[PDB]
Amino acid sequence: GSHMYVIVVYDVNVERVNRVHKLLKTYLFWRQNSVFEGELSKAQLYELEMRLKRIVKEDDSVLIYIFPGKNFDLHVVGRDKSPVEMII
Amino acid sequence: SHMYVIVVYDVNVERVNRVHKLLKTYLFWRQNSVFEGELSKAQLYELEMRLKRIVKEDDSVLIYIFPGKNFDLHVVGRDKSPVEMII
Repeated sequence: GSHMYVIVVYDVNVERVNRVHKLLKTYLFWRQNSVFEGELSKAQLYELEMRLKRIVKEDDSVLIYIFPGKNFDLHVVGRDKSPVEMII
Repeated sequence: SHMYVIVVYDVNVERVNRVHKLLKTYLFWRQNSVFEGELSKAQLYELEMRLKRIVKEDDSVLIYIFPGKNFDLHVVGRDKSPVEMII
């Protein structure tokens, strides 16, 4: 299967925040506050988008950035909630 | 020497206007708290330094640095950026 990398930023109303967050945790890695990322197949990306589309209503927003692969660096300014691992 | 960046901020309302105004000088506001655009490394280092002197107290700015603009964006829900006529 052809594979992509995605970065998802959502902006949804507070009544819907738990349904969007639980749905995104099934497919993707929780980075921080409202940002999810990870590898997805194309059937899985279309399934996530369809299930997101049935949740979002009424000026809710989900940004899905679709990449051919994981060729990036991430730098965090401020609080990094992601735990630090020991690399020898 | 040149990169594409995607910036997502999570800042308290006391400092939010200062983070938004600074990111608007360097980058394009996509929508809600996401900025993106091209930057040189001198500009990315300067933006990050000025961001570091603003954030306090569990404020967070995610800066994703890419070698170029090789991606698509799909939006679910409200698209704030207007759609243009391409003929």
